[PDB]
Amino acid sequence: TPVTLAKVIKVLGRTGSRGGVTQVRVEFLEDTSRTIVRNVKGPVRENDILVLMESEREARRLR
Amino acid sequence: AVPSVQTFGKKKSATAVAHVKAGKGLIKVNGSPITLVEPEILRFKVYEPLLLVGLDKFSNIDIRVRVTGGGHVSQVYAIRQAIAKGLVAYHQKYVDEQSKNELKKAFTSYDRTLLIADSRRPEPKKFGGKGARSRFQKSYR
Amino acid sequence: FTPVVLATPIPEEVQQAQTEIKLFNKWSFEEVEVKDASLVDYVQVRQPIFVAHTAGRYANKRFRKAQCPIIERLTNSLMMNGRNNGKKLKAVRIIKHTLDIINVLTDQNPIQVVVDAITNTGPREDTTRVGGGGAARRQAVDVSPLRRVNQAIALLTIGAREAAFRNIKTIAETLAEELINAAKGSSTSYAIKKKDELERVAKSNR
Amino acid sequence: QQQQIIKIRITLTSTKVKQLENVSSNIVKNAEQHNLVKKGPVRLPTKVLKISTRKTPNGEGSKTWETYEMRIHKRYIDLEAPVQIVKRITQITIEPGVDVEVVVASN
Amino acid sequence: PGVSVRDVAAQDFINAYASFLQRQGKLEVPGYVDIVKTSSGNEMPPQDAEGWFYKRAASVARHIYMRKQVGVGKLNKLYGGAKSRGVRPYKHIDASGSINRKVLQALEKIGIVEISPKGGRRISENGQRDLDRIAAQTLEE
Amino acid sequence: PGTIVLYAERVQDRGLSAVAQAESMKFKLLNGLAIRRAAYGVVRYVMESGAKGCEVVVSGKLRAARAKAMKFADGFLIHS
Amino acid sequence: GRVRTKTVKRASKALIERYYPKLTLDFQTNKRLCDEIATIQSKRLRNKIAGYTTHLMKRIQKGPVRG
Amino acid sequence: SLVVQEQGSFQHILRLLNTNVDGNIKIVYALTTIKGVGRRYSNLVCKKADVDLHKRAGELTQEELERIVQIMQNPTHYKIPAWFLNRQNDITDGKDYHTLANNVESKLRDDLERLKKIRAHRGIRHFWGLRVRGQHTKTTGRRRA
Amino acid sequence: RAQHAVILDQEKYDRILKEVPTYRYVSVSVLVDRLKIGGSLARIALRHLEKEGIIKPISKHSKQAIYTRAT
RNA sequence: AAAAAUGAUGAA
RNA sequence: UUAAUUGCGAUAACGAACGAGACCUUAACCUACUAAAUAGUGGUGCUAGCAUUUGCUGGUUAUCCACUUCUUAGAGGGACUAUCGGUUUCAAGCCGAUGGAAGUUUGAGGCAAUAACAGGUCUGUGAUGCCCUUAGACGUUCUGGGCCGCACGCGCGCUACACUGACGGAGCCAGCGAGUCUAACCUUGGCCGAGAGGUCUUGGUAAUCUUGUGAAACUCCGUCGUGCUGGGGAUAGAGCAUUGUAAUUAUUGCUCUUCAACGAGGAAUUCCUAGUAAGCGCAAGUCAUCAGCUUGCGUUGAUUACGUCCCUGCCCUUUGUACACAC
Repeated sequence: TPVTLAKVIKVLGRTGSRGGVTQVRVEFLEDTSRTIVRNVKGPVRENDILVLMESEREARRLR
Repeated sequence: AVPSVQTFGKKKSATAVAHVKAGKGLIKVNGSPITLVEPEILRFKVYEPLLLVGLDKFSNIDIRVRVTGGGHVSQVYAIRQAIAKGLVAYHQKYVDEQSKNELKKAFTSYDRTLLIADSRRPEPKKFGGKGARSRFQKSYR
Repeated sequence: FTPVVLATPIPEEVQQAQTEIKLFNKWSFEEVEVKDASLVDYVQVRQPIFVAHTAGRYANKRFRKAQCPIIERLTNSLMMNGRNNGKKLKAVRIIKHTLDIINVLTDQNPIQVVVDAITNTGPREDTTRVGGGGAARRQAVDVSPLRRVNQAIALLTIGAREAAFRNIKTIAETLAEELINAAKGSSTSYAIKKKDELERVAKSNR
Repeated sequence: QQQQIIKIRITLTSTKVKQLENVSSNIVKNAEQHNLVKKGPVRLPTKVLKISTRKTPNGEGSKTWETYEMRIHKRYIDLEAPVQIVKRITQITIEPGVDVEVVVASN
Repeated sequence: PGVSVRDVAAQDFINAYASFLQRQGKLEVPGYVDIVKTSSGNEMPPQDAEGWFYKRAASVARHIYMRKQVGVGKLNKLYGGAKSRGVRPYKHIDASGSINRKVLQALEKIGIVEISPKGGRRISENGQRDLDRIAAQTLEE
Repeated sequence: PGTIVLYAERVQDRGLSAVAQAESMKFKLLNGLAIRRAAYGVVRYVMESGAKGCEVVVSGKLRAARAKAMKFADGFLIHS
Repeated sequence: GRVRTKTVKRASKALIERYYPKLTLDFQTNKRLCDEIATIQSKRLRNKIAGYTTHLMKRIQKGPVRG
Repeated sequence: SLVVQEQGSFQHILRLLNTNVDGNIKIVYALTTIKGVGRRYSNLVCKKADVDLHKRAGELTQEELERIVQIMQNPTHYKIPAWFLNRQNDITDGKDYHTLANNVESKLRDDLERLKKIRAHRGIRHFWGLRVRGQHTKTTGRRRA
Repeated sequence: RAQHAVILDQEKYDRILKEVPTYRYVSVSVLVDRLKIGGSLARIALRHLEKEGIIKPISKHSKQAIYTRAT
């Protein structure tokens, strides 16, 4: 089943030339010890749950 | 003589004045029953102060509301605030404030503007556009 | 329940509304639940309202609109053509009619059907423009839950409005068919096919 | 002849709140200091006279607009008193910028 | 109990009092009905060709009952709407005065309104009598 | 006749009246006095009269065909 | 932003250097005292001066303040 | 509700004043196909011919259709206000006329030719094809005027 | 260019009295697109059927009528 | 690490 | 760090000034003061109407007695980011919650430095230098015409492309104004008229009357039924009125008739972050008449984002310069 639930534990900052994307760190729900960094489109909070279609790509374009 | 209070509710520029007093259960708005308040899609807005706390504590009072100013929606909101605040004032003046606080918690938990008037006010229009913020269309060639 | 005898007569349908707060005195918010985790506490169906009209202040804080009732947010996005700005009375009438039509067409809770449509029509992945070069590019990113519910509501109402334009069908009927198709996944609904299109572009630009 | 009634009304119009309230207070205190039963100074709604005009004398530049306004404050005091003291209150409680006109009525 | 024409819905009362006048057939319609379009701001005559004058008479009677006294100019402003001015923006336009004046005269003939020395036409003894009985009938239909 | 009456009153602190200072300096310039001498005399008189600040601006073709502004100030002035 | 200007800062400093024993930690009575111990042209400026005086008094309670 | 089950006597598009009147549009708005009758004129003609307004033109019988034609062709003797007409107090005989289907363009040509023959300014402007009612011609009316 | 029956003959009427009792949701646009009839006949047909009681109303409104099957 | 040329004479 | 040359501070500078802020106006709170027939409310208070256990009303300081919740306006109060928690290297501050009418500088404005621009205005001025003209006048008046002319290009706009609608009936609610005897201004009411209008009176120099400006979007019920169709109302014909000395090159209004393009608009490009955008009308300016314009006012009231420096630009610092008319 290609749906991964990950919870935002930290908001890193804004990315994108126009600032539209947000760096976040999320930990997986199935195992609470595997954290990854993702790029998110809209407004995000800590503890927000994201849906990861794919769950291996590290986020590029950092600051 | 008869126990009574007078309150008011206020939306943008509408003002409703409610006379609440020891009575029978009469609820009137501009001399007409609250069941005929318009619009009917918003009639439950003025039903809310009754249903949240229950009619068993409206069954011994009569309220008469006179609303002026504003528009059709603002007058409905003014009416509901006037009714809720009239109930609160009557329970303040002739019943215990344990009951008053029960009423206030019920109202403020359901909706804040039942007791406190919305503080949003119109922004004056400025020269150079149709509104407070919007400007006339600007051309360069 | 021993209706109260009262000098201003209240009809029994309004008397029964004392028991619990009921949307249009027809549809209950109790047992309605978001069946898509990550969208709980962004689809707010926990505090009941009698009607999808309240003059609430959800614009003065960043995330304040997440507590706005989801039926009211759906109503608010119906007030959108330029000729329909304002007209919340019209939008609320449309919402009431489409909820009735949903309950007649499918014997489920209309609020639950709306919630399922919103949870099913929010894109999980999207793309953003990147590259100050000559040829720009799209880079895949993920979508926040608030943006997911925002864009789900936008797609549902935009598809209903575009399908109601210039045809015999009423806007309430078209919105009912849109919500009913989206609540199960049909790919005949504008919102579902736009969500799949965005997710497929995001995968292609991954 | 024996302390006749008049039902007099004094009205006060000005563009200066301080001096207007000064003369109004002088009239009022004269009423109390002649132990006179009255209807206190009723203050009318303020009249804001607006003139909105372009700032430029020609028609060049950004289209900027000024709004000037006069402000008219009016009060009236109802009284009933003998002639010998209504006249002295006519000849006193006056100063520039406040105009006073006095009307006999039955109100 | 106590019934006045404020406990009944506006349109309900209007349609019932209009049907009453339709059965009674005493209003003495002016004669130029079905050629006029009821307002300079209107585009078409009333669609209910055989009952629009009775609808108007019922509306005017209820309006007079609600207010103290009302004249022809106020009926013209009340029933006037906005006028489509082609490629110009809309504006409010007063309704046709002859129709309202003859409605008022017809109600004077049937004894519903009188001369109201302070104003225009006001409600009568018998006007209150019949409008209140018909309102009671509409409530306990 | 008999309902209009005029009195003339002497102005205390003449050095604090901008109208009177501007009229006096106008007459000084009309008598052929130099702009700097006149402007500084006005500023000195105003400051000796007790003013917190004073300012004199002279604008126009002061010297040549091309116009310019000369500005003479003393003390402190507020603007807003 | 809510940064106090040098007018408020210096007035509060002078008030504390003159009237520390009279001043307290409560804004209401500090506001009341500012009218008698100083002449402030506006009520808004007096409120700002009193609230920065009480903020500095709260700072002084938990150790000394430079200046 | 006027639920009707009428037998196979329905008539489609029909000819009044050598004009093609449709038989599927309601009588009032179907008559407006004829040049010289508008929505007001059609409403008044139908309501003075005493036909049911909630009827399609196709189920009107021929005798009430001819009553409609007579009322339209000679309106002034059917209690019509006359201020309701198309050509009142004309320049030739001073009679109150209502110009109809094929006569509208011919009477328009008559007015045009009268103005052009007398060489009035409005007729000259018509001869040029420009606007005649005093409108500005600098910017608008370019693609055809 | 849609063609809709503006006059009701026997076949269309019997098709109404048979198909309409089956429809679970019934309205003006439903009759107009599933029976090839104008909105005016659609409104008349809804008003006709309600009086006998083979469709019943949930919500009667101008510009939107809500009917279901009788039971 | 995409592309981006030019701007008449005199003139406190 | 702040919106801020706003502060904490650092310090060959010390102490100051302008600007910012402070200030003023306006909007929101006050069941606390002082009142009010030019604002209201109550009194089986007076009188009278309708319907029957009493509700809705009509006249009420000029037919009375009380009161100030609503309205008004003087004096004041109120917020100071208050309290609590977190965070910064203490600090300046910042974030969140609570309480509160109000917690973006509470919202919006007014005012606003130095130095400039060959920016606009000589067509506002009996502000004005110089030049020109000055009786066949470029002075000042009268009549008529023009400024509006039409192969075409551009800017601001109005009306639309419809069913989230058009039309009909009914419902039925604002705020900001303005108004005449130095004369014909705002006009209720009655009568006539299909309308536009006419006519007899009336009130108002105005919280008093127009006016509750019964505005329009809007709501309900009905007709229409996806058809350039009852969408849209351009163009044109005929007639009736009003303003004015004069309406033709249609002043405008009204009635009937004709019923064009337009089915949402290429490249492009504007404005906007909450009672805001947008929809909707109203008053004032202009004004004899003419508002598709503007200045304000209220009615209905979203979506989206609380960010960035990609584009267009702004501020400060460092740096390079063959620029200084300043890329």
